[PDB]
Amino acid sequence: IIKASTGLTGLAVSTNPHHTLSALYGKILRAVSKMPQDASYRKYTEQLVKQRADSVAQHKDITALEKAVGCGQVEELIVQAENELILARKMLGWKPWEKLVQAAPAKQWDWPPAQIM
Amino acid sequence: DKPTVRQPDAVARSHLSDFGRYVAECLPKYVQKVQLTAGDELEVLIAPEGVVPVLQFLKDHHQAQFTNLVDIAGVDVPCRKNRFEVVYNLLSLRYNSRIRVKTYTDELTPLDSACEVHKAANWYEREIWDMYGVFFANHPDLRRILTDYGFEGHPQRRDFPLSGYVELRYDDEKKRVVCEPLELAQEFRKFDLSAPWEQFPNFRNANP
Amino acid sequence: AVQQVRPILSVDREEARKRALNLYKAWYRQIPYIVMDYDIPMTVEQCRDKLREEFVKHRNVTDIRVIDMLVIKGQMELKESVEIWKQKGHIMRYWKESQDPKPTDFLSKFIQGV
Amino acid sequence: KQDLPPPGGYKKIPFARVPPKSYFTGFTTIGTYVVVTAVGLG
Amino acid sequence: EPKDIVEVPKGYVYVNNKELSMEFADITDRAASTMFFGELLRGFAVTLAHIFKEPATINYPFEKGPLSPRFRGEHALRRYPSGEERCIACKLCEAICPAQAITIEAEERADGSRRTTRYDIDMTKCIYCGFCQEACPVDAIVEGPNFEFSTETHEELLYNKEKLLCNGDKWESEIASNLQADHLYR
Amino acid sequence: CRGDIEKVTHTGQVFDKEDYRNARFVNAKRYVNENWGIKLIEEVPPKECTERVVFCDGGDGPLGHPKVYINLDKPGNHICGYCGLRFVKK
Amino acid sequence: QQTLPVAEVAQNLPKKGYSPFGTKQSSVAEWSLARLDDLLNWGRKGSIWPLTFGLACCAVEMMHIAAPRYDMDRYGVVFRASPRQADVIIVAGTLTNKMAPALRKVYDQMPEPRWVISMGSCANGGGYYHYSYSVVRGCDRIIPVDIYVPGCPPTAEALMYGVLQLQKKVKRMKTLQMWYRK
Amino acid sequence: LRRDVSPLIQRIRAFLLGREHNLALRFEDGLADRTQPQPEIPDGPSHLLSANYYCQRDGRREVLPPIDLVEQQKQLAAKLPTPGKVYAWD
Amino acid sequence: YDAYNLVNFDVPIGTKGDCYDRYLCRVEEMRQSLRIIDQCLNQMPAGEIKTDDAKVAPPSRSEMKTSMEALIHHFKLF
Ligand code: SF4
Ligand code: SF4
Ligand code: SF4
Ligand SMILES: [Zn+2]
Repeated sequence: IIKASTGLTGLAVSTNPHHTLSALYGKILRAVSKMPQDASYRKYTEQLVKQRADSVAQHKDITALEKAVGCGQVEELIVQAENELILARKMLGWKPWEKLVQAAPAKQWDWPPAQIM
Repeated sequence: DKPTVRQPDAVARSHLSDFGRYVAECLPKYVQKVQLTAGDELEVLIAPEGVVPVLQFLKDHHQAQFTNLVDIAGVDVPCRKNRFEVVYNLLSLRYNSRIRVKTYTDELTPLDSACEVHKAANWYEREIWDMYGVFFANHPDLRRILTDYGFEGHPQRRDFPLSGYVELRYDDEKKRVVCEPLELAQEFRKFDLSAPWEQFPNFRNANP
Repeated sequence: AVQQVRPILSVDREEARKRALNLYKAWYRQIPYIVMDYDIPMTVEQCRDKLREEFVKHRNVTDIRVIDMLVIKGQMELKESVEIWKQKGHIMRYWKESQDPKPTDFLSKFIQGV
Repeated sequence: KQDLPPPGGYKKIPFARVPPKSYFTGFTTIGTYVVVTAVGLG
Repeated sequence: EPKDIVEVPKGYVYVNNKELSMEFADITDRAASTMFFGELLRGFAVTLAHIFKEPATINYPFEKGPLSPRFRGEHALRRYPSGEERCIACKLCEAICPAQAITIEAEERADGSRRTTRYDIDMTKCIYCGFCQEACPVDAIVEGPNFEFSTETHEELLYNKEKLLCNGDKWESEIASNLQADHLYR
Repeated sequence: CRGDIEKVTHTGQVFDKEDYRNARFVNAKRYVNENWGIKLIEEVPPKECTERVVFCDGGDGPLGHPKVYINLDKPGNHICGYCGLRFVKK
Repeated sequence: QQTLPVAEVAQNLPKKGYSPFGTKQSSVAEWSLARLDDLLNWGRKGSIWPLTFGLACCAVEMMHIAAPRYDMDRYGVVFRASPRQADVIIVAGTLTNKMAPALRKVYDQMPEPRWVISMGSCANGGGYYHYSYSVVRGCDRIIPVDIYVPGCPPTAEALMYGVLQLQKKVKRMKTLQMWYRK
Repeated sequence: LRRDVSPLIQRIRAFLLGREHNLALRFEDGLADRTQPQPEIPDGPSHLLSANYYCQRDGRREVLPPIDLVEQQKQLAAKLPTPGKVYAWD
Repeated sequence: YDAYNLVNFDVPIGTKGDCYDRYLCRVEEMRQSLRIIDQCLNQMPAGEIKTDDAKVAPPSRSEMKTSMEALIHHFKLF
């Protein structure tokens, strides 16, 4: 039983949301597998993608999956998975797990500016 | 009980503190300092090289969908070495929260345009450029959005005068609206509203 | 006395001078369209003389980021001049019209109080 | 005395959309048009 | 009753959520409303019913619309019942004036009073915000009831001290009645 | 002749005949208030009191000036600095 | 000022009449030109068409004389969008530096006679942005203004009072008498 | 009484409107009185004479500088974290 | 913010996203604001209007013309 409309303009109802979600989570895992293990983003992304893949594997119904995940509808889950895949393929280029490229200068981040010493 | 004192929201404090430590852990390259201000607002103080990779991250992560960008604000603090600061305020509709991402920028040093991340930065980054001279590189078209077409200078810097440099009047010899040096009929009366006694002892040593 | 910064629109002074020459070339090509499409009293030769005067006013600068800032603002004024967004009064703001020429000698400034 | 609501409160302020009364029906309108033009032809 | 395309939650109301009806009675009703201009007939009838309504035109200037005792109009300088001017030149009104219209210059008078030598309000600069009457410790400056003071000439709206004192002399009854009927709110 | 130009105000100001600024009054009236405060506060009599310190309110409570206390030990007339009313002790 | 006349004094005063000139002209040609100017000013004050020039908040009150309570249409006053068909321009809002050649061009394309009403403290004198970098210090430096309506958002009785003052100015216009004395 | 048409025009207007018409203009008997007795404003929580100190209820002086969240864990240590509760906007 | 959690109302949500859905959402906002107005007139407490910190809010005119601290705070805050 598929829904008539998702309630949002411009979003189409997915015919196969389970396979799309599983393929997107597998692509996110294959993207973050190239990252070093000491990076925190890889560990947190692997944890959330593993628990959401367990959620889409335990529940074969659409409405039970949207109730179990709890973050919007399943089309929004597909949108979030594509967004995270884009983010991870940008993380493999940007490499943000290293040190700071520019430290804060002196008297930069203190707000009251003209106080002496 | 104190009914004239605003009570802070603890569920907007603990979640924002855990998320601030989370975003400090996930991006150690760009994030220098996260701080939870009075009023339960979270500030992230990034490097100027990390404007795009931080605002992309908060756009597209599962634990942070800061997909709405409400306003990009420029503050001119001429005391500092990098005088301008640029504040991106982001709203997360999925997790019902707000974040502020602050960076420091000089007028000659360019900044990364967030137009590829959020399309509202197509116009907001123009406005700071019209008012501070903060050049945003890799912008679609960086034009003059609010001031006059023949305006020379950026008005919202603190080194710019309040009444401007020039005025406009109609010349019926040239049959056009001409530009004249400024002469006010009554000058702006600068009031010295400075407090000689300090009133906040908690902000006395907040600078280091 | 030397710092490492992020370049804006140039990486060397010869490249910045080349892009300033691009700006001058495009302004010189856009002069007779400005004289044709605006109802201004200034002619083509006066517009070219004003363009040369505004370039030799900024002849003195040396810094790469400052000259790239000048090139960027000049290209923005040019883009405001190709597409007609400026008016006839905005074009004639380069020539200081409706302004009395202030004297340079000390005697006339002493009589006038300046 | 301060500016306060009366005891028992105010009445229920109407906010819903009530439609105007529609006397006509589409079958009735089509049939009356057919009958009127059939008399008019004669 | 058409079905819902999107299930309406408890705290929300949905517009244009009804399904388009497909039974023949509703199709014939919509067809007759399209062909014979039934909804346009209802709009014409609703329009024609407003000709018979009462006009709300209040016939200016024989009949003037409602005002309030708090109304902000022409600024004016009041006086004591003994006759001395109320304004002690204490300059909180100029300090609080956001457009900085008020200019006060004060000297000691012959009997030793503090009262002004110059009190000018630029009414072309004044924004009629009423901060001066709230910031007045005595009841000297006040928002008068007058708003029919349109001028032919730009300089005539530059109000002097004598013009404000003449406004206080002219409008004293209504200003005093408004201040008597309004002081316990402030 | 017009008598509204050379008439002095209560601030002691008048445009003299050699001034260029009297050309603004050739088509408009010069507004001079005829109700001076000095004569209107000298017209009222002083108030005689027996107690050493008195209070001046200037009229009604919320509609008058802020309350001040005047000490009447010194002989003479003591003037309130707010309203100008004079008190005296017998 | 003048004291408004007491009814004992005012009962001895005769009626003013419609004509500000009076019917006591000496020459028959001067009287005929006076009545022709009276008819011309009656036709001009009987219908002034202001222009839809709403710059800022003041214009929200400008529509409030279009509104059914105040009803500008029974005063000859009806809005026209084109500047050629309009008599009056009502500067209702904040004239800025980018707004100056647009207002001057719109006023210059309007045909003469041209009466201008400055609505609000931003229109005359600059007002609350008088010390701003990009606000013209009143519209009197650009467009010549006949009526100046004082209030920051003028009440709509005060804007219509400015309209009636403009109608009294139009009724006081002397053109043919000046032509006879030119 | 109210300024209104005769009932024939009333029923014509009510038939053309499609609903029972109520008057869109205010009247004197259907509005509040313009003249009215003087009110009294009730006092708040801090108008008590005793046990009111400003420092116990000082709103401006309880504001602290913002806490460095990286250093807060370091000086306090000597279900993924979300910035708020999940709202389903679908 | 400011007793919007003590009032109850519905939120108009469109579907198509065109001008007609936004117009219907605006008129439905005008309809729901009537019941928020009804709740606000139904419950209104009797109390003060300003906060009683006199260093952030101006005092009453009777306290300004009677007491000393209210006159000092009126002077300073104005
Ligand atoms: S606040 Fe009142 S008494 Fe004080 S200077 Fe202004 S008008 Fe005069
Ligand atoms: S009402 Fe406002 S703008 Fe006008 S004089 Fe008073 S404080 Fe100034
Ligand atoms: S005069 Fe006042 S109301 Fe009018 S545009 Fe300016 S601020 Fe707005
Ligand atoms: Zn006193």
